[PDB]
Formats: sequence, structure tokens, C-alpha cells
Amino acid sequence: VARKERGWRTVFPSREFWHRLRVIRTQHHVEALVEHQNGKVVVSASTREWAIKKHLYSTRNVVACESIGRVLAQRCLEAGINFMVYQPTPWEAASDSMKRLQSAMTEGGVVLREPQRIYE
Amino acid sequence: YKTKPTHGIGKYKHLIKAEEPVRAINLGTDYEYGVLNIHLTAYDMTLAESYAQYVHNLCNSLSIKVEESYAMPTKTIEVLQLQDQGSKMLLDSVLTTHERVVQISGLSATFAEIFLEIIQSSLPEGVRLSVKEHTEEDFKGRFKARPELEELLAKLK
Amino acid sequence: DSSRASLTRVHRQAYARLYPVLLVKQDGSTI
Amino acid sequence: VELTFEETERRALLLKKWSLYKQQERKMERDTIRAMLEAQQEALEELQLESPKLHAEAIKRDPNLFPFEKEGPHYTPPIPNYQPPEGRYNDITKVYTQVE
Amino acid sequence: GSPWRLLGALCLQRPPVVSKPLTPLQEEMASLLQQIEIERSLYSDHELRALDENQRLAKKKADLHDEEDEQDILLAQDLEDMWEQKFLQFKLGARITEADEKNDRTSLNRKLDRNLVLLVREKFGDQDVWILPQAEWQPGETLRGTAERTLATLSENNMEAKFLGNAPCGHYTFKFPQAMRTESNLGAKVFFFKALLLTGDFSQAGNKGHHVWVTKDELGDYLKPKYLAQVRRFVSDL
Amino acid sequence: RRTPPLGPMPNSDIDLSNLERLEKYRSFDRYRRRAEQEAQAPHWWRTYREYFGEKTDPKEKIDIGLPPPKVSRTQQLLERKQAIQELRANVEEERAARLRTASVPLDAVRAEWERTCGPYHKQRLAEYYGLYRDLFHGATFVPRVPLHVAYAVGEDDLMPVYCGNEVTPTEAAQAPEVTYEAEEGSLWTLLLTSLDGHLLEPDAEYLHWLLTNIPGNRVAEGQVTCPYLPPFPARGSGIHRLAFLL
Amino acid sequence: QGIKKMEGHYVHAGNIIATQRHFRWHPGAHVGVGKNKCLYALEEGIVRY
RNA sequence: CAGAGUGUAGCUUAACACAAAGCACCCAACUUACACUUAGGAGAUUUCAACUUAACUUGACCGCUCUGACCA
Ligand SMILES: [K+]
Ligand SMILES: [K+]
Repeated sequence: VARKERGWRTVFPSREFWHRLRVIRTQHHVEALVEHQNGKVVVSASTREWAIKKHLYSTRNVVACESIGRVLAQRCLEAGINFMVYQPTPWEAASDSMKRLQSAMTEGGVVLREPQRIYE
Repeated sequence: YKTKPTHGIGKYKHLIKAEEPVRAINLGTDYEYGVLNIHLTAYDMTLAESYAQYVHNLCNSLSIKVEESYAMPTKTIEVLQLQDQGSKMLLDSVLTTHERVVQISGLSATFAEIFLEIIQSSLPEGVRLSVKEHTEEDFKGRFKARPELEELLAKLK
Repeated sequence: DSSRASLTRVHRQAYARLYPVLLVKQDGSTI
Repeated sequence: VELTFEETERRALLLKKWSLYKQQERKMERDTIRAMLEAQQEALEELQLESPKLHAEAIKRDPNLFPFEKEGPHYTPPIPNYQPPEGRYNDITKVYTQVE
Repeated sequence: GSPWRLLGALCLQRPPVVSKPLTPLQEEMASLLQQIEIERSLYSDHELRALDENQRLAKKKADLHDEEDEQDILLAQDLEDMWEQKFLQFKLGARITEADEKNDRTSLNRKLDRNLVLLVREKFGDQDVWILPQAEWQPGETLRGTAERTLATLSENNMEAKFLGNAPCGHYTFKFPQAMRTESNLGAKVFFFKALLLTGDFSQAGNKGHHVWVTKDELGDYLKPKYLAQVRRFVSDL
Repeated sequence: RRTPPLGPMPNSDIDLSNLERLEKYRSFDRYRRRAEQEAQAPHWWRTYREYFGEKTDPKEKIDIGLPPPKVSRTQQLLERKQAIQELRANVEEERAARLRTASVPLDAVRAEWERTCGPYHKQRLAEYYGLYRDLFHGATFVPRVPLHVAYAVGEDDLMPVYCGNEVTPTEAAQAPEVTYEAEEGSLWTLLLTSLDGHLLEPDAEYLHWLLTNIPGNRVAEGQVTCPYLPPFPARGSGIHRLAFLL
Repeated sequence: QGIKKMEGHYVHAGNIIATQRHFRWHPGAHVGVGKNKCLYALEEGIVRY
């Protein structure tokens, strides 16, 4: 029943969500964030963390992105986050890295769509 | 709004090049060369394209503007050979000549020596390098010959 | 170096097989 | 023909080595240009101090530099006393004409 | 005038005559590129011809229905035999020459795949020093002109050189020993100019042991430590 | 009529004389990255953050927790770089990564996460849930002692308590099993409070459990200052927050 | 055309905030945009630019 | 050979620790090429000792950059 931030129809990305999965890919690392629309980070998984880095041959490949998805999905369930929106660019959505990360999240239990607000 | 201090915060068209609808060749100053054509001719098409690609990427690394990269028309030559104990020339081989041009501009006078030293040092075997100054004739030579215009022009002569 | 950009293959989708050959020039040099 | 697992493995590992070998070729070229540029600019600075009249001439462009033609290296050098076969060269390039 | 004696030095270079040999890794990559090129290519005319003739032999052996007697006199594999025979008869020019075997460092026919630099020996205060040819600057002349003049004052040559640009590519300033060091003659200021040796060579008269053509690696044997450090900056070995 | 800007205007540092020679973005991703950075900076004009951003206090949040642990970075970095080289030296690891068949052991990741970044992720998550706001009036602490709480459901199953996962009042009908790492001679106090359950006062809480003077991690030997009461979230009142504080 | 609800004005849901031929003002938080580029309030509250 | 300054891979006033980061860079595929995008690749604290802390502070030790000596 909470308001979502509707509007912003002429810019990208949308604000009409409560939580969103945001994936940051750098030259050396892969980080995935779950953040509230107000901008507060809720949970996070990064290959910069030693807990994840120690088990990865590379922190910049498809395997690294899939591993981040699996780790983040577990942390989401422990925090109570079962729903979020994912707002990729066209090239990001088509990439195998993001497709493997998304499958990891859904296999991990998280649903990457949010239920509609109830207005009445 | 005009009166407010934030007036013009949304201005953007001054940050983009003026694109308001062949090309005039710019003669260089006394410290820069004009448009330069870098011709790369080889009997092998892959070598000419691989070096033309190398020169293009090298220019980008050195912040030398690449006006255009294009291929010149291929030239086919039949190679006949006089047969043993005979006066008849027989076709031996057909050799094709492939040319690629990387057109650059703004090359500094002092830096040309270094740039030329680098691109000549990396020239593959069988590839000829020819760096010329761009002229209208070079651009016009890329276009089909017009026979009808020649006949009408001949009448005026 | 002459080998800086000499290791190549035909970058075409459809092309017939090509064979490496030595082209002997008129002075005796080869390429 | 499908490649064997070992062949595809050998081809992938060779390409990984090719990335690092070409990275070090580029480094040598990038540091050769830098050395030449520093040497030239440091020589021009010293020239300006010694005689500003010669420095002005030095930084000017050369009218005779272009056209600059250089053929690439051969595989084997010219043979001192090699007689090529007799023959003819017949250009058979198609001429394209625009009508209309 | 000024205390320093202006000098113009010439860095005359013979570019490689032949291509550099492939390194071990380049050989493997060259093999893979050729392998890939064949795999992704269409059948060539010489391949299709060799295929049909194989099938024709089967059709002239199994079916026994062939209606053409002449066909082709020569086959595809037979034609390849003639080609391979001609190739073996031809002898290529030596990439490693006699001057390489004899280490004749005065000839231009050594180290065909390397880049050579011209060094001359001059006597300075009854001392033999190896330097890149140089000449003293004269009024009414550019510093490049001095370098081009240096070329014309060598010992009996017909060398044609192409100068690259008007700016110097390096410099070296030294001071004379205090014995002869004077307020009016403090030292000298050399300025090197690179050039490419198009064609020509010292004549047999001019080959009399007062110059060498040396690669950048073997360049220190002749030059002095400080003079070497300044020449190894604009002399590339790519 | 015009008014001078109250500060530096956007895009002023761009030199417009050398526009052709200036590097362009060339990619949507590079512009967006710069755009997101500019949006986060403070500005002298009216912004969305000014009207919609939560009004945090300027003074920093007082830390009331245990001191950070002391670490030798030099020794830590040496051991970490050595472990990575050993992992990368293995040829099967390279092939599993290249063929995209490798995976991480999630259980081992969590164990190391509990000992490294875990405490700071819990603090960040507790701040998001408003626990520091409601329990300590904005004062924060890093939970440096991992606290493991699990409700026994049936006889073979446990329902763990993490940091916001949903547990039903039926599952929490009896006191949970609590374990932590404690040295001998240490004393501890555990309490359970309902932040949102109070039926009368909006700013008050219900104390559901209070164990005091616990010797080490032997929770069953602590004094029962307040006996365990199961959660009773009222029907139609939404989702309540129950927090265990050690 | 132009602004119908200036800075600080109270709007009910559905109220048109501005009409325009081209995008002079863009829709922000809780502001819808019509097919004709019309800006309208999606929530009851105070208009801010 | 001496005297000063100087110190993370190419850049950075990246590095609180939870961690050696971000960018630049190299190969392949796409592209005439470039560019973009995808999928891969390589990396650093000069070295030891001092609340063991310290990439950071003080010392030496190395590399670097200048100023003189030396220099044809
Ligand atoms: K309540
Ligand atoms: K409208």
C-alpha cells in the first residue's frame, strides 16, 4: 500500500519501485546492490570482499557475475527482501553475464518483479 | 527563468559541434601540415587492410585526427611469360594490387618526424607506404569517369 | 618491427581458399 | 569438422598468451615514442637558449618532406646476378563509367 | 658570439633490408591463423578441380558410362608436381650474408633485418673518439643544413639520404678539460638530425677503416658512456 | 533583467575553444556514470534531494559499540595475495572459469563474511530498518559479536533469525536457542523487544525477554529478569520488528 | 498554454500542472505526462520546481 | 664521484577498513576501419627495522630527477 515514486517518464531509469537490483561492473570487479528507492543500500555483494574473492579464479568474468547473484540472493532472503525491480540497459540485458546473474537471483528465491501497489 | 540566477542551466547546444547543412582541403600553417593521405599498397589484401587498421589505431593513440579511412579501386594485372623456345607470351599469373588510404589532418611539424619513423618501421613486407598531400585530384580520382561529359566538353574545345 | 601487423587472416565471411606463395621480383628479392 | 576438446583448449590458451604478448609490444612502442618525443623537445629547448634564430627555423615545416615513399622489407634480399624471365604485363582492370 | 661551439651531427640510418624472423610465439599464432583461415574458407578452384577429377576416376571405373575420352590432359595433383619442382630449383638470396659470417662492420650488407647507424672515428686532441658525423655550424645556414653539409664532407661517398623534418631529435653538450677550457671556448653543443639512407655507399677508396655500421645494441662498444646515453634516446630498435 | 549565478554553473570548466580536440563520451554508459556523480554532489539551486531526501542530522552518529579489531594489513595482504596465486596456478580452476562451470561454496563464503564485512552489513541493514533510530535515538554500533538465534520448530527443524527475515508467532511460541562466541569470565545481557507492538503508546516497546548476567555463552544460566513472552502482533496492524540485543 | 500551478501551490490528484507544445518542464516525482505532453499531478501535495 | 629533492602499475589528494580502488591500457568477435557493445587478458606499494601498527610516520637501503665534478 506504500506509495511508489511514479513519474520521471522522460528520463531513465524509472523511480516507480520500492527496491531495485543495481549491478556495477568495473574493469576489475563486479558489485551488485539492493537499494531502496530512497537511496539506502539494503544488502550488497562484491568481488572486492575477501569472502568471495578467495574462491574466484577471476573477479571480472561471467562466473564472477553468477557467483555474485547467488551470494546476493542468499543475503536478500536473510534480510527479508523477496521482491525488487531490475533496470538494465538493452546491451546489459542481452549480455550473458547479466542473464546468468538474473537466473542466479531467481533460482535463489528472489523475484525480479515487484507486486503492484494497491490503491483501493 | 531569465531573471533567476539559474538562467541557462539547461544550455547544451554550445557544447556540440555546429552541424547545420565537397569538403574544402585545409592547407596547414607554417607549423602544421594540411590534410595528408597515407596510401598503403600491397599485392596481398590482408596485409594492406591489417596495416591500414594499425595506422588508424596508432593515430587515435597519438590524438591525430583521422579524416577518413577508405579503399581505392583494385587494380588487376595479368602477367604473361614468354614460353621456352617460343615467341608466344602465355598467361602465367593474375596479380591484384590493393590500396588503402588513411587520411589524417593536423599533423604537427615537429611530430611528423617521429610519426613517420614509427609507421615506416612497422611496415610489413610487400607493403608500400606513400604519404602525400591531399589534393582535389586525389578525391576526384575515386569517382567513375563520365564519358558523356567528355564528349560534350570536347565539342566546346 | 615488420611483424607488428603482419600476422593476419582473411577477414571476410565468404572467400575462397588462398595459398601462401613467394613472389619473386625482377631483382631476385622475394615477398 | 568439429574441433576436439584438446584442440579448442589449445587454441584458447594460445589466444590468452597472445593478449599479453601484444600488450608488451604496445608498451615498447609507447615508450619508444615517449623517449623520442622527450629527446626532441629537450633538444629544442636547449637550442632556443643557445640561439633563438636557429630554433625558429627548426620548428618550421619542411616543404620537401612529402611525398614520403618507403617500401616494406623483403623476405630475402635481391640476388646480385639474377635474370628474370621475359614477359609482359597486361592491365585488365575494369573501367567503370557513370551514365545518367 | 657565445662560449659554446654549435655543432650539427647526422644520424644516418640504414633501415632493415629483410623482414625480422618470427619469434616462437608468433610462429604458433601464425600457424593458428593459417589453420583458421583454411577452415572458414570456401573450396578454391584448384580444390574443386581436384575433387571432380577424383569423382571422374570413379565414374570411369565404377559406372563405366563416361562419354568423353579427352577430358583433361593434366590433373590437379599432377599440376602441383610441376609447381613444386620449379620451386626447388630456385635458390633464394641469403638472409645471413658473408659480412655477417665475417663480422665486417664496415659494410651495409650485414644484419639485413636490423637497423644500422653510421659512426665515424675522429681525432680530438690526439685522442680517437667514435662519433656520429658532425660539422660546425656556419652563418647563413640552418642547423639542418649543417647536417646535410656533414653528409657531403664524408670520405668519398655517393650516399643519398632523406632528412625527416627540420627539428633536431637529440642533443649532447660537453665541456672541454680545464687544461684548454676557456671563457670563449667553454665547450660544444651537438644537435643530431635523423636521416634515412635511400641508396649509395662509401667507395672502395672510402672504405678505408674510418667508419662502422652498427645496430643499437652494439652501439656502446664504440661510443662513450655519456655520449651513448644521449644517442640511445632517439635511436629506436623497434 | 538578469541575476548573476550564486555559484559555479554546470559545464563551466569545459574549454569551448578546443571543442573538436576534446574527448567525447562516445558511450551512454560513460555519460550516465558522470551524470550519477553530478546528481549526488551538493548544489546551490533547488534539487529533488532537498524536498524528498530524509533530513539526517549534521552531527555524526555517536558510536556506542565495541572497539574495532586490530589488524596487520601488511601480513594480511601477503597471505591474501599468496592464496590467490595458488588458486590461479591450478589449471583446472582456469578451465572451469573459461568454460563457465565454476562456482563458489556459499557456506564457506558466509562463514568468512561473518568474520569480515558481516558486522558492517548488519549495521547498514539495521540502520535501514530503523533500529538505531528507535532503540538508541540515532546512536549506532557495529554488532561485532555474531549472534545466532534459532526457534525450534517441531523436533528436527530450526527457524533461524537473521536481520529482517519473517518468523511467524507460531514458530516463536517458545524462547529461541541463542549461541555466541564468548570468553571465559565474560558477562552478557540478552533482551528481546517488540519495536512496533505497543498497543497504547506510539513511542514505547514491549519487553518480551530479558536475560542478565549470562556467564560466557551459557544463556540457560543467566538470570531471568523478564520471562519469555511470544510475539503478539495484532491482526490488521501490519508487520512488526522484534530485535534481539546482546 | 503554460504553468497552471506555480511553485508552492496545492494540487489534488489529476490537476493539470502545466501545458506545453514542447518539453519545457519535465515530469518529476509523482507527476504524470499526458500524450500531448501535459503535466498533471499523480498525488495530492505541493508543487515544486 | 659528491650535494639536494624524490617514491602505488600509465594518471590519481584512491585506499576509514570491510579493501591494494577507479580510470587509462592489451587480444578476440562485430565494424571498410574507427567507435560502441560483448567476451577475455596483464598488472603496482623499492627493501628491511622501529606502539608488530604504517602504501602513509621516522631511520637506513635501493630506483628516480635535478645541481656540480668528470667530459672530445
Ligand atoms: K505500536
Ligand atoms: K500539453
